[PDB]
Amino acid sequence: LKTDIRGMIWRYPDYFIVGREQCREFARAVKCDHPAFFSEEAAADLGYDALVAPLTFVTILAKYVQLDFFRHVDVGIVQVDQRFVFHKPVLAGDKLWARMDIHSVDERFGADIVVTRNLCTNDDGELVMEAYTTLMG
Amino acid sequence: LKTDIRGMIWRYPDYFIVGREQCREFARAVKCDHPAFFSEEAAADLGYDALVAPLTFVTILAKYVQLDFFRHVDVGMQIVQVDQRFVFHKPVLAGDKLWARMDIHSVDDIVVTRNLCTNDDGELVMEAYTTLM
Amino acid sequence: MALREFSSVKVGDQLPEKTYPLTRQDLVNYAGVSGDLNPIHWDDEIAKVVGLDTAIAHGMLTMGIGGGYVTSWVGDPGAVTEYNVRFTAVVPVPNDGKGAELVFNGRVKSVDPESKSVTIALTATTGGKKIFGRAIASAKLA
Amino acid sequence: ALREFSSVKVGDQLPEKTYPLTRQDLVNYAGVSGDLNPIHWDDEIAKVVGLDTAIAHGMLTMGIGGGYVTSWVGDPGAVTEYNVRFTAVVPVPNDGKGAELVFNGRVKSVDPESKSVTIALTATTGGKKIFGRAIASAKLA
Repeated sequence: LKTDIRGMIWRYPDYFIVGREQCREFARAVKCDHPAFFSEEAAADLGYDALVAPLTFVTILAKYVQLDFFRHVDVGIVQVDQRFVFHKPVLAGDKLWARMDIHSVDERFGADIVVTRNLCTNDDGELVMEAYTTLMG
Repeated sequence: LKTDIRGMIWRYPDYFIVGREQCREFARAVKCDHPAFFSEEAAADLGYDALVAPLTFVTILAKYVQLDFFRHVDVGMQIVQVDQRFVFHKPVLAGDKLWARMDIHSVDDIVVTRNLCTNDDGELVMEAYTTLM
Repeated sequence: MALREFSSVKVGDQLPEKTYPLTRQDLVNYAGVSGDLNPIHWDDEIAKVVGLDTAIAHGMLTMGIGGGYVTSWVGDPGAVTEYNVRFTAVVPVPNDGKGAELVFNGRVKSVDPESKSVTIALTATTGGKKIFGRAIASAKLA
Repeated sequence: ALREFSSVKVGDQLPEKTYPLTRQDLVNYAGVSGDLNPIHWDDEIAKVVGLDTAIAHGMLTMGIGGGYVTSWVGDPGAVTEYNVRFTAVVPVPNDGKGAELVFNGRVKSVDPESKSVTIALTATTGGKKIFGRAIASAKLA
């Protein structure tokens, strides 16, 4: 492991705005075609007052935080698992605060196994999403 | 030419939001290092209440409109962009809501499009001229 | 396209199959959009140093595509409550003017009437070989 | 901070700056910008149209110039116009090294009535100019 990181909580010192045009480009980049990804009328028809972000969009925020962490703690990679839990829908215009916890550290057969948990909260402090990434050594 | 398009106006049917994180990524993609591109604190030192967009950022908008136009009126007979111009009447900051309006400014082949960009109050924030060959 | 009615879905129902094309250009676009600029997704020679035949699609790109897939069947991106994927296989994307094709399928694995939730287990293959291990999505229907 | 108007004289030269440019930068710019034209990332397509190697996007090099100009001004928000004519391509070999763009600039005119200055810019790669007329203006403090 090189450095014992178990149970470290890493608060990301910046907020993240889920950007409208960027979402639409991300959506087209992963070949989504649902009109709630692109139109405010279509999203309004489903009850939302902004567009819905592509369901993997917050991977960008998740890795902003992960890289900030590895830049600040030495450990010395393939991603084997990805999990998203949507407690609220994440829309264009949302302001998100990120917090990464070290969920698990192993070293089965060969190299190291770290499970990061990226917590996303909004300006009111309610939980909008959790993202679990499993990295391997 | 082929049909003469001088003075055709193409109104872009959507608005455009200047996105914070995208500006930041665009800025880094073209190797800016002024902190007002990345930090709202740095922008506050210069008088702005959000971070400033990279000076070529609206190229994204300009080509949403141009491709929308050129996809819908194919004329003429490999097209190269030989000139690009930006005129800033107001600062363009993250969070700004912009409306695009392209006219065909001049034709010789050499066509110059002019994109007028206004905000929700209708004031003109910037003009962008691109010359294609 | 509206939110699928819960009362219409039974365990064992199969989703319509959908095939998606992907070319090297898609890989190049995704690199810049996502920020993952790792050259194994766009430089064939780097692929060879680490033992691959050709550049490969990003794992998160193929997962992202699955998200589009699941949302069209559900009828509302806002309704999805979970999406979990294990990455078991690489997806080669040759720079040959055609590229590769990913075929997505799914089966309803569980329902819970108290929450009106459904859980789908998905499979995605390329040239017949599965690219996911555990792969599930859930949503709350109307 | 914003450069003082009173400190600038016609003829002042900006500091020279060299920027490296790699193939990774071009692929990044393609997705960021949405311009996925393969002449900027596929050598074989580039050769088909008579080039030695994939080339940087014109707007990528203009984008770099904007950063260049903003560092001298001291405030991107102060820039009032930025106009660049594209005369040459910038080859970016995928050889682990890439290309270098060298930016220079000179103050051409000042206007005390508006506190405006106009810079003439030049950009080269291997000593050959890639822009024609290339100017930026800004309102100084």
